[PDB]
Amino acid sequence: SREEVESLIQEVLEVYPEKARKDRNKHLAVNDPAVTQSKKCIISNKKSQPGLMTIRGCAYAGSKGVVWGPIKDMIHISHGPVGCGQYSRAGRRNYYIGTTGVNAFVTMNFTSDFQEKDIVFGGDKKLAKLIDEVETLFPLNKGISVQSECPIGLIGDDIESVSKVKGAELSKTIVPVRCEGFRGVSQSLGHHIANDAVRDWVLGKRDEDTTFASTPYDVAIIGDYNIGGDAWSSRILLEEMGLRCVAQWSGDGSISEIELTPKVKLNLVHCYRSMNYISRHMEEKYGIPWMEYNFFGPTKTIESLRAIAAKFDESIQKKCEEVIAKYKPEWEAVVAKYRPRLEGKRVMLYIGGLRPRHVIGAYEDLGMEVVGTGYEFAHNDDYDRTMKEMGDSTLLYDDVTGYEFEEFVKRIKPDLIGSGIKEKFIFQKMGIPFREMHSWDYSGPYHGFDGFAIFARDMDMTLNNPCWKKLQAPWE
Amino acid sequence: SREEVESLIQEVLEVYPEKARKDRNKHLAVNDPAVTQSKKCIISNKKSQPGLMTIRGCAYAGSKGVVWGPIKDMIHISHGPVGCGQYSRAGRRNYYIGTTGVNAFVTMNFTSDFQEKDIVFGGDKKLAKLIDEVETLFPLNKGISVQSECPIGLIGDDIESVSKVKGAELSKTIVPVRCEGFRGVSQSLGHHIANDAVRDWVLGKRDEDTTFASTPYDVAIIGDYNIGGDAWSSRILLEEMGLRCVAQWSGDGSISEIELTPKVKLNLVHCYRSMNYISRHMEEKYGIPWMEYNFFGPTKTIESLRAIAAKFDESIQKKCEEVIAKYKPEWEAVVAKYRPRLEGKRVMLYIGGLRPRHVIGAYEDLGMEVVGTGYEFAHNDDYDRTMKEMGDSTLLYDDVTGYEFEEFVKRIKPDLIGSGIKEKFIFQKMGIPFREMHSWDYSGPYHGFDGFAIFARDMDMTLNNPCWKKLQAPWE
Amino acid sequence: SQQVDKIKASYPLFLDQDYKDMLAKKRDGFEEKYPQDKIDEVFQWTTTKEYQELNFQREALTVNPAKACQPLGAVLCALGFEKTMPYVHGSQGCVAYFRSYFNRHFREPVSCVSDSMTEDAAVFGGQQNMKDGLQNCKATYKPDMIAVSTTCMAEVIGDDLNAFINNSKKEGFIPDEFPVPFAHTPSFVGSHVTGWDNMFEGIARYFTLKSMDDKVVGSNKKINIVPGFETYLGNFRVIKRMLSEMGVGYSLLSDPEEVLDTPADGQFRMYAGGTTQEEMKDAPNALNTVLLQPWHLEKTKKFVEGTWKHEVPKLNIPMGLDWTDEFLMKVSEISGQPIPASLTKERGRLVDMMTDSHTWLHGKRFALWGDPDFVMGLVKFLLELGCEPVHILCHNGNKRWKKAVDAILAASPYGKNATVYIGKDLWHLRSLVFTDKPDFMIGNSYGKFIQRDTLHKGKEFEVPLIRIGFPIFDRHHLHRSTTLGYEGAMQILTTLVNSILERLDEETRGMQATDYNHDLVR
Amino acid sequence: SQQVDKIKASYPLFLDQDYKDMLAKKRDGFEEKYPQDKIDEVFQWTTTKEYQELNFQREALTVNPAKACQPLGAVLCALGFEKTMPYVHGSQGCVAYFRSYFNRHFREPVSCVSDSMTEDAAVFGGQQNMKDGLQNCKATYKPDMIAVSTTCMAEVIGDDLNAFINNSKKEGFIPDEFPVPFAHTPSFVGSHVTGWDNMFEGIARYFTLKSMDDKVVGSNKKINIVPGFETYLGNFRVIKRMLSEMGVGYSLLSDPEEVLDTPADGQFRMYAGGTTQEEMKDAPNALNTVLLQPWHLEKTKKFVEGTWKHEVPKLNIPMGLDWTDEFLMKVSEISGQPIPASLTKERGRLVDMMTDSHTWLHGKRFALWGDPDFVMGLVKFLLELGCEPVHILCHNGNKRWKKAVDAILAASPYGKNATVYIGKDLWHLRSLVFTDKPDFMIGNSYGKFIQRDTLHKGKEFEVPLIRIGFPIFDRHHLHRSTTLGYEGAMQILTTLVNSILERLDEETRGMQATDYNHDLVR
Ligand SMILES: [Fe+3]
Ligand SMILES: [Fe+3]
Ligand SMILES: [Mo]
Ligand SMILES: [Mo]
Ligand SMILES: [Mo]
Ligand SMILES: [Mo]
Ligand SMILES: [Mo]
Ligand SMILES: [Mo]
Ligand SMILES: [Mo]
Ligand SMILES: [Mo]
Ligand SMILES: [S]
Ligand SMILES: [S]
Ligand SMILES: [S]
Ligand SMILES: [S]
Ligand SMILES: [S]
Ligand SMILES: [S]
Repeated sequence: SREEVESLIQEVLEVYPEKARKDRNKHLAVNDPAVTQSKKCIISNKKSQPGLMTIRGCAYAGSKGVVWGPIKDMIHISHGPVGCGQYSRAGRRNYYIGTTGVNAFVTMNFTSDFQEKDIVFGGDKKLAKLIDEVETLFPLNKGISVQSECPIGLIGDDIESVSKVKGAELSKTIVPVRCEGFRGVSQSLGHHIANDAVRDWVLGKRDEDTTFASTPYDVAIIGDYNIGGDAWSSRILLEEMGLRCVAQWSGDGSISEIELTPKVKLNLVHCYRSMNYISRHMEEKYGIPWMEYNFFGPTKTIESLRAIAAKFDESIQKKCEEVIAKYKPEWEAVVAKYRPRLEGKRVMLYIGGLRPRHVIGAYEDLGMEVVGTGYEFAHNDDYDRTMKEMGDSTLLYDDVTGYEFEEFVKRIKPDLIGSGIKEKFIFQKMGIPFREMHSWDYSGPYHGFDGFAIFARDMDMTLNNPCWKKLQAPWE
Repeated sequence: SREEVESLIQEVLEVYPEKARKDRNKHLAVNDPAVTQSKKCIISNKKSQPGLMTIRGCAYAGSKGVVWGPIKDMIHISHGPVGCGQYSRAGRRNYYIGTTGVNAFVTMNFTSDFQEKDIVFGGDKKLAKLIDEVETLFPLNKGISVQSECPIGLIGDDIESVSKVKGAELSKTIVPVRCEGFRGVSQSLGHHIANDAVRDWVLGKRDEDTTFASTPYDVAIIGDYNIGGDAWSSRILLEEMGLRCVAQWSGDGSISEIELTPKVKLNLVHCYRSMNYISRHMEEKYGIPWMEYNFFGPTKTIESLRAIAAKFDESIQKKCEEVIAKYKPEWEAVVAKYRPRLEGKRVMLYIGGLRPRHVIGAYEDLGMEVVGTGYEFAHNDDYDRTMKEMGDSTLLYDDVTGYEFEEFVKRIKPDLIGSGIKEKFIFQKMGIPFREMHSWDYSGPYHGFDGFAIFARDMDMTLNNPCWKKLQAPWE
Repeated sequence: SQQVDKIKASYPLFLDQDYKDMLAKKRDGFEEKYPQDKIDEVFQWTTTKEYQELNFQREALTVNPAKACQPLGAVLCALGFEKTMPYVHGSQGCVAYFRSYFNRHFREPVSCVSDSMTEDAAVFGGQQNMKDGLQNCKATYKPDMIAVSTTCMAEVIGDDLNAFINNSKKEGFIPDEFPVPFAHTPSFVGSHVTGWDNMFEGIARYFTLKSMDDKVVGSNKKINIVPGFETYLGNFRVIKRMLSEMGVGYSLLSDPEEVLDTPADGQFRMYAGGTTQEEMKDAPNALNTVLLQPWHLEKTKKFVEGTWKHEVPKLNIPMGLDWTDEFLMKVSEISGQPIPASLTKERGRLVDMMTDSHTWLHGKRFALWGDPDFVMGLVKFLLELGCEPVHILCHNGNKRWKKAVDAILAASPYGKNATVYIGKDLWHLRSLVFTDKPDFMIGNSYGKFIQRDTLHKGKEFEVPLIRIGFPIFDRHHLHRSTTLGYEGAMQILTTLVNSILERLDEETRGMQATDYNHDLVR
Repeated sequence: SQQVDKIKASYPLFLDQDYKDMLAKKRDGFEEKYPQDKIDEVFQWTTTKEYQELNFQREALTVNPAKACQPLGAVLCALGFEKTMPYVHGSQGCVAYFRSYFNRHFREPVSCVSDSMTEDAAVFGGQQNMKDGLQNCKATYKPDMIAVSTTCMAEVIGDDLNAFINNSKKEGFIPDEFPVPFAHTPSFVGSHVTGWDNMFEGIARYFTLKSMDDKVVGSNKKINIVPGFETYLGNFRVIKRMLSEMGVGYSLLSDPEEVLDTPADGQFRMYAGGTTQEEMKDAPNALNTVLLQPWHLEKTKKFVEGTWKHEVPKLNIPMGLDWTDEFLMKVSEISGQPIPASLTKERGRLVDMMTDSHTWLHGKRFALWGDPDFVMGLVKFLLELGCEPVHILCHNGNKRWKKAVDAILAASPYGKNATVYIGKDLWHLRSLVFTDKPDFMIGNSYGKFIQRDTLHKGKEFEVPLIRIGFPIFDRHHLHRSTTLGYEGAMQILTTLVNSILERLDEETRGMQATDYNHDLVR
């Protein structure tokens, strides 16, 4: 009821002082899918209002936690005091194959553990010596990045001179990343900062190298961080269709992969938010075209598989249909098992910058409707894409506060909530089934045909779990 | 002092009714090593007084639990109701090498699980069917024994006829054993009944098979049930000395090596109580001499090797001095570490039919003193050997009652008690270190040179454990 | 040899090469052992369904039972009474076994006597043993009460218990006033649970049968609680706590909690706490009687309904969420006490943990065994957790019980793959875990050998044991745990999800092989 | 591919052949990976003593720290006060991490706000953030109090918190009387436990520093208890249980046990329980104040002594038998209450458990890490059990603390092989368990990656982890358990001995190889 949603938004807003009330109305909207530009109904990518318990992270999360950290054969230095690196050690399931501590380092926390002497006197000498110790104790690393924490740029250390000086000295790729948390307003700027850091320090390292054997079917998966194996559940289908995935950015990614990406003929972009910057750059510097796709659920996977096949020739279009034919019984049996258990059930979402629109189709493939969705840090070009994908008169919330989300859920009463760790235990208290839609609740993958079976399994396991019937005592 | 111990006996005896007091006085005594026949000081191997909490078990424990049960490639049926086979399942650590449930069966519980209808009508038919089922589901078993529990001889069953008929119909060794727990007064008659069953149904099978060739150095270890590996750390010394150990009776024991035992040159008897019967029989039937030995501690183990080796030629005696020389620095290193920590401590022992005297030399090798010892079911010839081993004016108790042993301990205040699982938790609560001297408290081996190191480490870790300083709360 | 500063016990001492060499020489020289190819072929055979079919065709052989004999249970029941000595009329080998069996589970002293009936009593009966036995025991161990049960020798030979005890008093072996309740406990009938029921009903009769004339139901405003055969200290303690938390007056009849848990402060206490004699005398005056484990308390039930005129409510064992709820509501119905805020919050905390752990528990398949009330409680709780109770085995179960567990199964979608087996043993269960492999066993220490068997077929076939039940011998102090009520439910839940998570860590510990799923956070 | 009936998550799905082949072609196609032979060679080297010496020569690089940063502690401290909103003046990224860190350990909601200082506040200071944040927070989430901490950005640019808060009251963003205690909590000083101390000292000052005139020591008959940084619910509970059992009047200053364990009953409670402001305002009237964890309550101590003039007892953390003893005796001395028989019995059941289990614990060798008071109490109890704590790591430990633990170790022969490390991290520790292998690790979930590393050298080199400490992320509900008091000692004892026995079973499960020692009874 569009009139009832508008009333819900106004009611919830009455708690705020006038200043926050005015700002937050701009970040809330009843969806209208015919509108051509989302900025006319909801604003995004703004500062969070102080004290309202935003769910957002910082630019260091967006750059170290999200983009740089998954690269497996580099070592990433959380540069600054000991917190950022510890809370973000092995919290994100960006999966990989390697010998951790030996040739891979992803789930390890390397840090400069700033003490007051480093804040008072500068960190650049310490950073210098730290790189020597890294090279001494971890000789198989293939590059070092420097993930700046808040104090770095505040004391004005010079991590570029060190990255230039020590880089020439030891003949290794050493990447200064100015992702200090005070920059920007969310993880989003971290994305952009890290993309530029790749561009400025790594991506052009083979610009004068014609020795790679390029085929007509070379692609790169851009913006899939392989959560629980998501990128592998996608890579198998691309290669079974007859393409060769030279690179994965950045889940299970290797630095050589990144350096070989400018040799690719087509950039397949899953996460538009975090890596559309480098996609546009590669189209500019190297002329590599790029397209967005979606491997959530069979409806979207089939659409993308054929959209991607269309950019190549008939031999790729033919293996494409042989892949869609290969998997049809597999996903049709998942639908048959689990759509009867889920049809008509209502779900509300809140995630970061892609999944709050990209999973809609997978839910519709099981007969559920998303009646509420929202992002921590999306931009207007994300909401452009969202409004088309959500039903009319559904609720959109940008940088939702804890208070609003609890109030929306209380009035809307969804059957399932898909959000993050900081939300999970709140709504279970209320007796609302909850699935983590960042960590997949330690399950997955959810990408592709194999991921859909696991997703359907996971929504049903929790929505229909017997625990949710026993919240009220039989005696009040 | 002597008269001090005599008054302790009489004050303990004051609690009893007349009949019990007059009987228990025959079973208590102050040692006197000069007495030539122990029956003049202490009476033994009589019925237990009712209601006094004897620690003894029964004839089935002596036969199934002790003698037959360890034979690894036979299947032993506990015949009667379900209790006896379940309580004695894997309670005794008679170690063996085998694939359990396939070619070895020691830790399994096979039972005929007598129900009322089997008591009323008899279980011979059930036993014959049970035998067929055994042959079907365990085809690699090399023979079966039938261990009679209390009801079998009371209800008039004829397991002997069943075994002969089934054994001839199946061309199998099936041994009927009348070790019902109402026979005898203790474990001891089960030993005898068990030896007679070996004698009558197994031992003569190869009396005319000349296919095995004996050597002048062939021996059998008689009466070592391989607790914690005891018989293995025994065998190793014998074969280092140049002998060939044809058989182990019955720890890690096969039926073939039992059948091969009439071929040996000398029977070496560790446990005299449980195996002197069959050792005497092989001397009269086969001419095979037998001799007692002791493998607890360096002093006894060295004595034993020398007295054994003197039964063979100069080449075995030479090897014995070589074995003694090899292990001399090892047990000296053990004595050097542990004797200082144990020097002067007083032990009280209460065990079965052998170790109450047999481990005394081991304690004395650590400077320890055995101030009292006793036996559940020993005979006069055991106490004859015990009075020479125990010091003068020490305390001796036969089939001690629960009350007697607690009162003796309260007055003697020993530094350590070595007894059974039913004794352990009483004396720990009194703050007196306790070591199981049946199960070795899940440690061992204790026999031999390698077993001495473990025995010393174990007496130290328990007698000197920090926990014994802690039982008094500091506020009293 | 030994290195004195790093002494080896049997494991790993006997892996040394000289011991290895000696043991191969013993085998080849004298054991006449089957070839290792044959042993392997037969072991494989014992994992097949062809083998399983033969296995379930047994009528006469039992292999690795999951029950013990009646007198074991009567001893445990007897120990729950104040200054009471368990006294088993019959052969003494039984009592050595009962004591050591309980010793090893509780790691406590277990006090019990026999009267040492030998072949002379087989011939002439055991009345002399009873007369002297009663007098010796009373005088030597000063019990206030001697609670007599029987071994199978004394049952087969027909010893008239009641006459022997009467003659003991008439001829002055013990005082006429001295309490000597008795029960026949034939070990060839039922199992250890039956003996507990028989013992308890014998004690209840001794103190209430000939004095019902002055009894008024509800006069003392309490509820009697009979726990049945119970080897978890936390279960005696949770029931008492929850009743005290409600302000409910109660009498716990058979309460060995103190005597199975004495402190080591320097003195051995042969007796401690326990139900008082005056509590049994006054028990008919209670409002009602709650039977915590009714599937082995049927003889006791018939007597309390028949003679005390109590309307024993039909409650299942208070295990898991639904049945703990029903227990407190019936207790509130009987007592009039409301369910206090503390217990409703504890309940919500259990539900909170269920929501927390449901994703790891869902669809996990289990084989389990035990006594009937415990087994059905466990099945009921696994269903509430969304797990699948695939192989449900109760060796000492009966068809009436099986009917009840099957309908519990039929009420939940998580019981579609479940089968109840009664009268089957752990060698039966072994075949089932090979042919229809579950994720885990929940069971007692004898389960360890089934686990060992399944690993031998291969790591991918191994069924890990989760130890809950009786007896537990190979782990320390698990008898202090709780299985009843929300507290027990939370302990069971925690053990189950953490067993699942420990196993997954083990399966994903392999570097560059499986450790991609070796997540820090689960 | 998937089979609908048996869906495989990431493990073991990616072990399918077609995924395995695809991953091989990615490595060889584009990953330019070092040869497996070189990977193995480098791994073996990282396990050597030569690597260890290089590794212990780091002066700049920290790897796998065993500490966190100050405002994590401040947030935990603040959560223990009734209706209190933790509030971290600074950048939002931090609070997201604080909340999720605690979410994964407790499996509970963790409420905490930021005032979201951005580049704009980095240039001109966060004054407007504090004014609008405090007003927004109070209006939206309605706390009775807002406890303020800082992130490293706020410290570096040097916001005056007192001036920002006082101005917020002056210019009307929040009422004058509304309580806004604060503390500076720089992450580059100390660790998370230092933020707890600074936060508690700040809240203590807010309610007492200017009100001391009317207070005198001992007027309320209570004993103040300060728990410090505590992440086991059972530790708040066992302290409150023992004191109530003693009849001691107490006040637990910072008590988050309620808000960290709310029930799942259909209602989300942002706030529950907690120390009240009245309890803090009245705290100086107590007889005295005991600090359960004095090695990270130094600042709190100076203020409680300097201002309340309480003669803070010299007490170690109450872990193990000796230090729970001393805790109870001093509490009894200060309060005049005797230690009741129920606590004396509980102590004796712990010693009984030590006697039952000492032969399996004797001589076992442990590596361990955590916070300084936790670690010192683990060391003491391990020595009381006759265990050898050889590698003792406390990343955030000071030289005075190291010396004191050294003193304890020199007091027992079981400490003869122990060494205390401060400022060392889990990569340091990883080398120690390779070059001087213990039997087990006792530590938080980051130790699972050391176990994974030790196993990669071989099963013979594996060092299993026993999870005690914080955070524990890969098991469920261990945060409900207890480490303090006799109850915490019984739990640590049972876990340690059963870890030894679980591993011994694993080592002896191989049929005909090592299962001669696969005992049923231990
Ligand atoms: Fe104990
Ligand atoms: Fe929870
Ligand atoms: Mo809006
Ligand atoms: Mo649109
Ligand atoms: Mo594009
Ligand atoms: Mo005597
Ligand atoms: Mo003698
Ligand atoms: Mo002899
Ligand atoms: Mo008790
Ligand atoms: Mo609480
Ligand atoms: S790691
Ligand atoms: S650059
Ligand atoms: S077994
Ligand atoms: S025979
Ligand atoms: S009671
Ligand atoms: S309190």
